[PDB]
Amino acid sequence: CANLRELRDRIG
Amino acid sequence: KKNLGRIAQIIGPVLDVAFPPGKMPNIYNALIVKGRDTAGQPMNVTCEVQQLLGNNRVRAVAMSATDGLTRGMEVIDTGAPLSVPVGGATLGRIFNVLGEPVDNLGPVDTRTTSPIHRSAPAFTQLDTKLSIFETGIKVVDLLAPYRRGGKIGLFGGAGVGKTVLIMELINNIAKAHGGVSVFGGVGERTREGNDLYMEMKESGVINEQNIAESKVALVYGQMNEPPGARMRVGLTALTMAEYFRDVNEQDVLLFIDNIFRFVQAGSEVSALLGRMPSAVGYQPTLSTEMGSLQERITSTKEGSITSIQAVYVPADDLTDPAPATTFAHLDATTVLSRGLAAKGIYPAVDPLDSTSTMLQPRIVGEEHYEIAQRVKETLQRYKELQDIIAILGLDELSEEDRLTVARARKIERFLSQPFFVAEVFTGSPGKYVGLAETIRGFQLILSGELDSLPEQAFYLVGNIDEATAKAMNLEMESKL
Amino acid sequence: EKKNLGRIAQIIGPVLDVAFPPGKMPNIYNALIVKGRDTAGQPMNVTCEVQQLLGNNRVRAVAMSATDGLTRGMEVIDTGAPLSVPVGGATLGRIFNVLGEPVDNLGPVD
Amino acid sequence: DSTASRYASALADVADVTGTLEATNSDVEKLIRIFSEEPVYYFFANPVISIDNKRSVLDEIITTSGLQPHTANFINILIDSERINLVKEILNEFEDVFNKITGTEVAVVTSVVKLENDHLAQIAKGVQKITGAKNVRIKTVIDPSLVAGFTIRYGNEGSKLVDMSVKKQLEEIAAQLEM
Amino acid sequence: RADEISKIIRERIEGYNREVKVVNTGTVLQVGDGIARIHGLDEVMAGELVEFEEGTIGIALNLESNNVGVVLMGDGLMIQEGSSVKATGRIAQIPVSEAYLGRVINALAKPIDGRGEITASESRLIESPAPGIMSRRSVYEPLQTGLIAIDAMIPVGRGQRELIIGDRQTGKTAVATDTILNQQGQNVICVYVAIGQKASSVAQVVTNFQERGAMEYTIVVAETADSPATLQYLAPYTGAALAEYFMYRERHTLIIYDDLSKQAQAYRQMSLLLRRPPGREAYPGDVFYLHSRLLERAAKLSSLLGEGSMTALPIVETQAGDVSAYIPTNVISITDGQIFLSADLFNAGIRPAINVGISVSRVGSAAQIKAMKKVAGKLKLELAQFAELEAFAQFASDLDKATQNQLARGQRLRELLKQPQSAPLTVEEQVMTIYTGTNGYLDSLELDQVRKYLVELRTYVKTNKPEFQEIISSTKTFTEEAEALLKEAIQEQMERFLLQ
Amino acid sequence: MEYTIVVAETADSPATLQYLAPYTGAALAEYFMYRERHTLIIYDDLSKQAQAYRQMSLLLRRPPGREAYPGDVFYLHSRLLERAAKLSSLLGEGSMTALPIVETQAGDVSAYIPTNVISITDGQIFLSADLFNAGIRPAINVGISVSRVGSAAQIKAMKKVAGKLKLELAQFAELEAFAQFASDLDKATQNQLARGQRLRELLKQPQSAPLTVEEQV
Amino acid sequence: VVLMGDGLMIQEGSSVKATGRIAQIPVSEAYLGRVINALAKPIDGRGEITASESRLIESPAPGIMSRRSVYE
Amino acid sequence: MATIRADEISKIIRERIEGYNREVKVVNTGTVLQVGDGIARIHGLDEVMAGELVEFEEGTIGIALNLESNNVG
Ligand SMILES: Nc1ncnc2c1ncn2[C@@H]1O[C@H](COP(=O)(O)OP(=O)(O)OP(=O)(O)O)[C@@H](O)[C@H]1O
Ligand SMILES: Nc1ncnc2c1ncn2[C@@H]1O[C@H](COP(=O)(O)OP(=O)(O)O)[C@@H](O)[C@H]1O
Repeated sequence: CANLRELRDRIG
Repeated sequence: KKNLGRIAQIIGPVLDVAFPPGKMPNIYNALIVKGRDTAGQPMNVTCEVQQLLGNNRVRAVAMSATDGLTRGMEVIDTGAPLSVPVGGATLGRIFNVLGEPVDNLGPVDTRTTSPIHRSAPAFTQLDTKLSIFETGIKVVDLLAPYRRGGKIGLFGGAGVGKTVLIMELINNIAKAHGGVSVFGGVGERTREGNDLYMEMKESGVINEQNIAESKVALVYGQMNEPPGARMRVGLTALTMAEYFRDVNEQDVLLFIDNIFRFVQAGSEVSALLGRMPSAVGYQPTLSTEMGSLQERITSTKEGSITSIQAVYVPADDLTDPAPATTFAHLDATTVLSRGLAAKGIYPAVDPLDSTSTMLQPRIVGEEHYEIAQRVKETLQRYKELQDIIAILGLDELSEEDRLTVARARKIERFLSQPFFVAEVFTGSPGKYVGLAETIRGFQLILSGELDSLPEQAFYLVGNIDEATAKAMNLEMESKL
Repeated sequence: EKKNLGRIAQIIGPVLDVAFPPGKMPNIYNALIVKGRDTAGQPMNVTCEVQQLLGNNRVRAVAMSATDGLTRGMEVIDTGAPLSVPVGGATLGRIFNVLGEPVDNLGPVD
Repeated sequence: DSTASRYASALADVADVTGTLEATNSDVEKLIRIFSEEPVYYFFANPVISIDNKRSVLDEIITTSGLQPHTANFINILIDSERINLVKEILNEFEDVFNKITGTEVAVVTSVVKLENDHLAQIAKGVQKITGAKNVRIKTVIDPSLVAGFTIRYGNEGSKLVDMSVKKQLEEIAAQLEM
Repeated sequence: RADEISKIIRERIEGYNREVKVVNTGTVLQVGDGIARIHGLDEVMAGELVEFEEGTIGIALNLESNNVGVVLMGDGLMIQEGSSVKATGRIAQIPVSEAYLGRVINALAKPIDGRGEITASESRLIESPAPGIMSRRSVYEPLQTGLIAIDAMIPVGRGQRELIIGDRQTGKTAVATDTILNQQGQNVICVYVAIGQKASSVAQVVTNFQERGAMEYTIVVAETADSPATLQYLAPYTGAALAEYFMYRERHTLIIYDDLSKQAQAYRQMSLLLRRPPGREAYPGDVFYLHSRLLERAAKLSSLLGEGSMTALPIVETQAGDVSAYIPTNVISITDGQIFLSADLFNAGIRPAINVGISVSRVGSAAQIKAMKKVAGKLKLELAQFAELEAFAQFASDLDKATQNQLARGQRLRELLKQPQSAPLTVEEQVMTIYTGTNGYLDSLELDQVRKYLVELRTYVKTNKPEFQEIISSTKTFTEEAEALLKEAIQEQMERFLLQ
Repeated sequence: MEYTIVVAETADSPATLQYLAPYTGAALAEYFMYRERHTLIIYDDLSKQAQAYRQMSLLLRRPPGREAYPGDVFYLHSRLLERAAKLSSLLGEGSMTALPIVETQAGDVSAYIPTNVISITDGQIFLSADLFNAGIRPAINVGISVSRVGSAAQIKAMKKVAGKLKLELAQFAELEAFAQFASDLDKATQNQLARGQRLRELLKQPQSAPLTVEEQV
Repeated sequence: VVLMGDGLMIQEGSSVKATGRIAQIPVSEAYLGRVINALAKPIDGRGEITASESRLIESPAPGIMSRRSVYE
Repeated sequence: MATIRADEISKIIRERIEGYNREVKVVNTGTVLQVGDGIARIHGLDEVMAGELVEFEEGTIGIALNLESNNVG
């Protein structure tokens, strides 16, 4: 999550 | 009663009573044990009734310490589900979850007891006369105004805020407030609550020479408890508030620390209650008793309960189900993002997610509303351009975006506040601000009048006139 | 098939479990019609399929339609075979349910 | 199907293969008071006891109980197949499976008055009208918590109910409140 | 007076006739804060309510071999566990009639405003099956919602099932109530349920309704977090039965399910407490069964069954801006359209937020009115053009006119998309708005004053051309003299406003 | 050696020792606390302690909580770190200073145990693998590590000189990170960045170097 | 119950003997410099440190009011 | 195995309780029972090897994997 939300940020 | 209970299986902090099969008490009833200790048997530990396992064995969690207990040791039943002595007697004393004073003074009268489990108030009796109270902290006052009588949501990681904020909030609004207060200390550090009690002594709001002058009562479920106490000290603070709402008919501001401690104590015990694990690992019955605790706190035409909940989101994982429920429970939410105070923008409230439902222009004085929407748009522009400023350099983008980045950088640095207890981290004295003062300040900033000053001039500022004083000080010290 | 009348033992939602006498037990994937005791007075029957034996003359099926309004311990009839759906060349232009009974109020198919 | 009811049906199976269903019911009735007196039941449960001592005192019991040899075999097999911690529940649970495979059924009458033989026979006839057993045994208890008369709990052990008692006044209060 | 009450007492105790029928009964094994298990009940059906000894009513879910689990519809204090409980035989109906309009209730549909007892004669099964495909029809009637883009880009029709999956605390309840207030005009009885909100929020919302006059024709079934799990588990079912029943009385209806995520959360809570073995993401396997049986109950009728219209507009909010969470991916797998009301799109200032990216409609444009096609196809094209070529705006200064003018029109259309909180703007307010937007009769204006330009525009023309109002309401089709009068009013109003 | 005490516990020695030995350190702590002398304690390798607790707990079929650890580990480490404190002079200023170390999972502090123990303790202090990797010995992830006690547990001279230098270092790290992709930085910003790197050099210690308080003043 | 000594020699059938006391490690002076492992066993060939307090391994936290404000 | 084992079907437990200390074992015969996903819980067969092929009435074959207390899984 904490990565996966941050990975969503990175993707965007 | 006459049901001399017997203890059967001690499973960590969860235990059980063998009963005579005729007569058993009901849920949430008190169960006081005839415990022993290191010498003699003057040991008395209570137990709360959750559920009863069919054939004369029940499930019950002890509040106090679960050590030194034998199987077949007798327990005593009450029939009164934990009637806790809350009246005018409680003022200024640190109390236990057993309704016991810990501040080594005399025990007060227990005439005003009331059970900790009860009915939530009805729907229709519900005072909705919507108006804001002010604090004097710009980043919540300008952005997310605090509804008087509602609830306040303070979410943050461990070490981003949430403590000096609540200390400054009691320091301002308690002496601003004619009604009494309650601080529940549910599973915070024992040192910080001790220091709060010392601060309270120094402020004179207690006047520890006098009980009846003291405008607050204290309950500390510290970390030494077995979690049976940690799940009930919250409702002890609740019933302390509830007597002040109903029986005292006066408005009470309510200060609670982390409810995430409370629900994770529930998560700790639901495995051993004979229930099962849940979604990600908490207790299953999360939102039920969570909303019980919530909807037992409201304002119902007899007194006003404004309330501040310092719920700790673990490690900034916002997908967590209990703060997800509390999100819909609350009224004014402020997430305290760690990346801000990592850059040292004390206090670190995010200007993006944070809001209230009090953002009605028809309640906030529409120029204020225009200001807030304008500055939130500005910060949104900054955070979205954060991706490419570390790639394209500072001056690839257009010149409107240039001054946008500059002015937004200045306003986000202007989001500071030197609090009156922040001095153990700054050393600069604490500073109090207005509301229309800040409105004029933010309009004069974002309109772009002093949009040439050094970026450090607007830092740790009371207001913009203080910033102009620091600006002239900075342009003295820069050349020399 | 025959009168293999067993009690509906255990119902947890759409999972329903049916007991049996120890003589005949149905096979796996075997269609079993429950003479569905409906609230409407008529026996609105429901079907099911067992992909799990229990060994103890007890089956583990789920029902295609809603199992609401079904009590514990109704009787049951097996098909002795999987779902014999009346398909063929004559079934043109018609709308079907899962078990193949026509549903678009144009009467029955062959 | 309880774990106990598996062996209860086993006892039903041996009462099937012989004709001593009443004798094995009297034997399990002796056994329920044998496995009364909680030190006795605890000693035979008591999972650290040496098993040969268990079987030798068990043979002493079988010598003194006066059981049929198949229900004598039953205690030994419940020892060896280790399920000794629910044996009193097995002795209880033999009752209804014996009741069913025998062909009768059981109910309870709870009146204010001790109901006589003709009245209890008419009530058993109405029970066989609503259930259809063979030699339906309805024991009773005469409890003064009621007001008027007979209540029946029949079918299963406590399943379904009819009554003419204090219900006629309490539900009268319920059907007077009418909210 | 009191003696008349005594004679009412007399007529009721003569109405007591000693009915002798059979009642299933059993004893309380264990209660567990929501779960209760009793044994000795066979003839209870699935999903049936029973009544306990103390007066607390409970419903049965799993009919296990040994015992039977019953879950509680109230406060589980006075449970005695050794006491006897009895059965009822009913399938948890709720009584129903017209008089609920403006009333608020618990999940049992029993009143809580204290505004008297709702005079309910008829009743309905809660677990009713959906109407069949043969009773289902297509969609012709447009649903109105008042908002520009969602009147425009994904339109909604009376009968279909649109869904909004905006994230945490960004404006879903707002736009839901704006649809409600936009239905001030027609005869449609919207159905509002609020689940898992605080009572103060829903009281604030219904007082907003009291101000706007929605309380003459609305209905609120609000089941806050105080209630036990089963009440919020079956409350949208009760709202659905209300909707379907009143649809069978030939009326036009829509529904606002609030937080089916809270519904599903309550369901997995009580079910996992009931030892239903958990499935994906700890939700049990039949959560899709729940949501399908709730949502696809809503449909469009047969026009010989009365031609009532039922439109499902539910709300699910998702943890921290996700698509791939469980129940959101379920409900997008089940329902027709979707709408993404994203947080940063709100915080950017678009009032309110609509992603017009992945927002797709299965029905597409088939439910819009005939004038809406003419005013909207060019809008769809222009929005695709700005959403694609948008990033050149940072040097649209340098770019040519064909992208430059088009980008300027696109961004001022994005400014046109801005609309305030709760401004009921029906079809004639917006067809002129989108018309001058797509005709470029305002592109000389700069990038802020267009909102006051547009409100002065629509006020003046709404006072000035009642014949335009009439030919909108009658034709639902842009005739050329309508567009002529439109451009005339545009020139006059633009002249006056330019001169200020 | 005369004033240090080791209570050693390796791994192959069985799990009961690995559970209870930190509480034996707590027992020594409690005794020397009530003998009123100042005494510190350095708990170390708490991930090993929680791991051995996970072993002994799961081997007695307590159904474990989140990520297969048992739930009472919060209650465990609270029951540990609530012991060490400073008594008042009424009981006689018996102090106990505790410094636990916890192995974060391979540079990641978002794992299970460090969240819990950060919520337990007052102050955190991060060792950046990045800054030690670049050679800043020893590496303090400045700005992200605070003390809940604040400067009130500093000497008066330190507040008197430099009580904002945590904040000011945070400010400099912010401005430098923003100014790396800059082009035309002002002499004000130049002096800020250069003096900040001077302070970066001031955060350099030769190892095992004893320092006095005035020696840092 | 959980072993402290990986009990190879611990054998079935052996009765266990009760003590009736919580874990109380003996603590005094002469601890200053020595190394035990949770059992008051100086494991460096030291000898024996006598002790008389033997406070409880699990003990309640000190009193909250008697906690000092941290100044030093 | 803890709550329910599959060595307590009524037929095998009656076959057990028809005699306590009695004649030879059903070393190559028994009753198949509780057929899961190719998982056969047959009672008896106290001479079957570890990894032993077993043949059935359908003509399907099976392989011994877990020779348990009383059944063979
Ligand atoms: N068109 C609008 N213009 C200005 N502000 C708006 C508009 N729509 C919504 N808001 C503001 O946004 C805030 C959040 O909206 P809202 O409470 O509807 O979010 P929500 O997610 O629906 O709430 P919940 O979480 O209860 O579902 C509201 O306080 C409202 O004032
Ligand atoms: N506004 C502020 N001014 C100075 N220091 C702050 C401020 N906000 C937070 N801090 C620092 O961050 C810490 C956050 O408070 P803390 O006690 O960690 O509460 P929590 O654990 O609930 O976040 C404080 O100890 C303080 O050192």
